[PDB]
Amino acid sequence: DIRLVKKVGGTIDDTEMIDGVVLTQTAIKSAGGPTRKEKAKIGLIQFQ
Amino acid sequence: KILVELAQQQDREIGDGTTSVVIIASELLKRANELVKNKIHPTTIITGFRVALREAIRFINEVLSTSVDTLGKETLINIA
Amino acid sequence: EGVQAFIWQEFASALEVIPTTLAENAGLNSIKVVTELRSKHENGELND
Repeated sequence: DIRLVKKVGGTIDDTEMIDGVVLTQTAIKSAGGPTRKEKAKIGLIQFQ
Repeated sequence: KILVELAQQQDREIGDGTTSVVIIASELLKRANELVKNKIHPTTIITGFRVALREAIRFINEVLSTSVDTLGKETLINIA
Repeated sequence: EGVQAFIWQEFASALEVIPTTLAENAGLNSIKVVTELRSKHENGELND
C-alpha cells in the first residue's frame, strides 16, 4: 500500500510524506486550468 | 555518462555554468585516483570529503560577501 | 563427540568470515579482532 513517486530535481533531504494522493501523469492542459479547487470531490471514471 | 548528466540537473537548479562551472567536476577525479592506488580505502577518502564538504558550506559563508550597500544597478550590471 | 564433533565446529567457524570481511574493508586485522572476541564473549557478555 506504500506508494513511491519519483520527481526530478531537488535533494533527498526534502523528501517527505505527502498528505494526499500523488499521480505520475496529469491533464493534457490544453485549454483548461482547474488547478487549485477548494472543496472538491475526487471521482474515478473507468469507462472511456 | 554520469558527469554528462550533471549539466541537465545543474541548469534546472542554477541555469548556467556549462561554459565555466561544469569544469569543476573534472579535476575531482584527478587527485582522487592517486590516493586510492596505494593504501587508504576510498571510504575513508570519501568520508574525509563528506566532513570537509559539510564545513565547506560554512567556509564559503565566512568569505561570503552579501549584496547590499551598492550604488545603483552596479551589482546587477556586474552580475550581467 | 561422534563424527559431527569436528563437523559442527567447522560450521560454527564458517560464520567467522562475516566479521573478517568487515575488517578487510575497514582496514582492521583479522586475528586482532578474533583474538579479542574470544576474550570479549567471555567478558563483554553479548551486547558489547
